Amino acid sequence: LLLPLLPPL
Amino acid sequence: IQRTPKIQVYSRHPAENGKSNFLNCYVSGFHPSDIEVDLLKNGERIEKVEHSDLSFSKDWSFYLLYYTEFTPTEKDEYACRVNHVTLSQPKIVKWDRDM
Amino acid sequence: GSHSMRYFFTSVSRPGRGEPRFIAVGYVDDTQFVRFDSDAASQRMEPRAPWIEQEGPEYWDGETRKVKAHSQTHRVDLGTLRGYYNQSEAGSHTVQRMYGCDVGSDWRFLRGYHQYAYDGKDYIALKEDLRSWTAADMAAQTTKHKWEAAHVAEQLRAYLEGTCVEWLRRYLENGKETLQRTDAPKTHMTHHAVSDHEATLRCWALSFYPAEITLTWQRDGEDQTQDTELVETRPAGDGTFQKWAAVVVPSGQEQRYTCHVQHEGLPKPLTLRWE
Repeated sequence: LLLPLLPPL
Repeated sequence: IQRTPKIQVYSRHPAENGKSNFLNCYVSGFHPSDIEVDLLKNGERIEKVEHSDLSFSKDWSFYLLYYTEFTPTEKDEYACRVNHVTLSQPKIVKWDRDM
Repeated sequence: GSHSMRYFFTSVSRPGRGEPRFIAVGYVDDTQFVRFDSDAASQRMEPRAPWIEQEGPEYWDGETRKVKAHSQTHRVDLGTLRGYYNQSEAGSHTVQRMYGCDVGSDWRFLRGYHQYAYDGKDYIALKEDLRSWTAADMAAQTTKHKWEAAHVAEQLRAYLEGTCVEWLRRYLENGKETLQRTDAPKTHMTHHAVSDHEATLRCWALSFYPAEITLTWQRDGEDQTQDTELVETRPAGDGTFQKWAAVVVPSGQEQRYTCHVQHEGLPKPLTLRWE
């Protein structure tokens, strides 16, 4: 199951 | 960063003439990911070749498996031809049944 | 034994036209179970193992949404990094990301990871404590200060120690019949007369799972590395792996040499000898 949020750099 | 691919050419199963098999070209250790890989039969490009989804190792270098079904014979010669920005000319690695 | 779940992400910019190529792969131990390729027609997260097809449409809809959101993050990161490194818009560049978790043989959390690279070099990575960041250069240091202020590590830690472990367990149960089976190496030795006075012994390990394996040569019961060759472990294409190790020996002395195979699927190491 993937991360729900992937914050940008 | 530029890393030249390692190449292994091999069958999925111990090769026997006249018995269907899979011809593999495993390319690894390379960077960047843009790469051209063809499987050859007696010097000609084999058309129905599939490959794995791009993935990479802990040092960030990429690896791909290219493969096609084939039936080895005594006379047919098989090889993998790889081109990559690190290569001045395409590298051709012949299939050796013992490797 | 122990187990892991890992996601790998690659995004390659395409300056001549269009958006970056994005490829995501998901892997339980050495088994790929999902993929997304921005060049593919589905535009969906796709199954790559039978046991993940037990998941219903809410799973595929949500993972598809999330992997597309991952791809957009990588797209804007490529733009951010281009500016951080004052690079031109004419060149192609690459971001790579891996994250996931390990659990022990008791399925308890062991270790979480989240690492990021730009053009094949470390950029930023979560430390083993899952609280601080390793920034390789001053560009990554700018990201580190931004992610510290926003407490990104706390969010990733909640996932790596929580969500990740729980779903790895669920996958291990749904795929028990393969994910929890070890395939011991099928071993044999071949003999090749190089010249009149030397022969090559090649010790083969075939059709094994998982990929981790150790092949060693001994001469008279002592480890030998001189005049040996070990190939990288390689995929068979059917989910198992292959490896071989070879040693060059004086012709007629083959019997002094033994090949030793260690693998999780073996109750004890195997020893092979040419007779």
